[PDB]
Amino acid sequence: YDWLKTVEPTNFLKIGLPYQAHPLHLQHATTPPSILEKFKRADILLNEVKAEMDPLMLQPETEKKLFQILSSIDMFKGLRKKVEFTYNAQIVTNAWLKMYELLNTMNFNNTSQAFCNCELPGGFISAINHFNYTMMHYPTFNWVASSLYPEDHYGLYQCNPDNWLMQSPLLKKYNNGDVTIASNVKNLALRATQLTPIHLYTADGGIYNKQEELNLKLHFGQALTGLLSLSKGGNMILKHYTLNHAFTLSLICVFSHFFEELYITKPTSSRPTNSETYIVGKNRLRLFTPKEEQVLLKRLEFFNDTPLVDLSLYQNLLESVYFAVETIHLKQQIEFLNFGMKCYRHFYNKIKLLNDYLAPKKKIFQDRWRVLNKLYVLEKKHKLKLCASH
Ligand SMILES: Nc1ncnc2c1ncn2[C@@H]1O[C@H](C[C@@H](N)CC[C@H](N)C(=O)O)[C@@H](O)[C@H]1O
Repeated sequence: YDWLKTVEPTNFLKIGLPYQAHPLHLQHATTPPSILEKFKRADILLNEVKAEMDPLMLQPETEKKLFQILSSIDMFKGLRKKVEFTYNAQIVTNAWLKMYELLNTMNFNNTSQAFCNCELPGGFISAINHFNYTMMHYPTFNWVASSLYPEDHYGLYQCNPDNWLMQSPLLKKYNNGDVTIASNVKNLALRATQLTPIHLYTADGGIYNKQEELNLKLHFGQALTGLLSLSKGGNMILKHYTLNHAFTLSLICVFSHFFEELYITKPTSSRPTNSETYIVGKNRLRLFTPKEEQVLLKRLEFFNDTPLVDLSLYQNLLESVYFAVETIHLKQQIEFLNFGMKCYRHFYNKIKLLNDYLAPKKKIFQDRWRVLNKLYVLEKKHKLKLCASH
């Protein structure tokens, strides 16, 4: 009924974090500030709403109908193919859309000398290549990349060895691109810096109750690789999830010592029903000291989830991060999860009718996106060289 015909486009969610003027102190364990119980309450609540789907997953019939309902409520379903044909875009995965929305919204000072980590399909790379040649008009776009060795579904790794920094097992002798290994992280940055200035670092790494806890070491390494290679004034983009763990918040505290601007973003192209978030750092203020490099790389070498800094020294920032969690996860994500279950209860046996109801809105939402993130045809001379088809 009416609850389907009033659904409006979501908005790009962007929450500014304060930079910390105090000197960074990498910790060598401490008592948490009280605001961490607020974060723990948010993790319990979000997992409660996420748990509302467990009954349907037990029988393969209802599990199927659920993933169709979720498919049906994906308001951006047909957009990737529309963007690909109309504007000659390449590797138009959902990450392409997310990267393109980020570039059009965050107003970076430079997107020209890019290091994309945990990538493989050039969704982020292709989007930056597309954005640079059609919007920024850099004379040439030079980029390096890495990823855990396959997969390369579009032949971007195979057709551009010069640009990829990981190694196939034929060279086991050797950086396989695994950023959970401290030796690899330092090597990746070193090779990357051997691209002379690096202006844009991006990492889309990712592996439900413990999704953030299971990705902590991955997201730690993907951030360390950027912070070891991003030049001053450069920009950083990192894929994350719930950001409720104390280690995660301490990592954000580190970011906030090295960047002029720091934002927790949630693009509309990112599914409103998932916890995926993007930490955007702008205008790198300074580089690591040799000590900061050693402590942090050692924390990865022998990893445990003890906070990296004294969280009690970052109350302002932690309140802003909670406001992000509240806005992105506790409000938006929970509302859409609830919305998906309402659709399931009323349309599990009427998938076609729900798709009919929402087809007009899907065009409105996608037309809005294309109006907000303006696209232009990418000339063939600037297409990335690809080795495979789909
Ligand atoms: N430990 C790891 N080290 C490096 N890359 C990893 C690791 N774990 C997963 N990955 C890669 O991270 C990527 C995960 C995706 N979110 C990346 C998507 C990519 N940005 C795209 O355009 O489609 C995949 O390419 C994985 O192989």
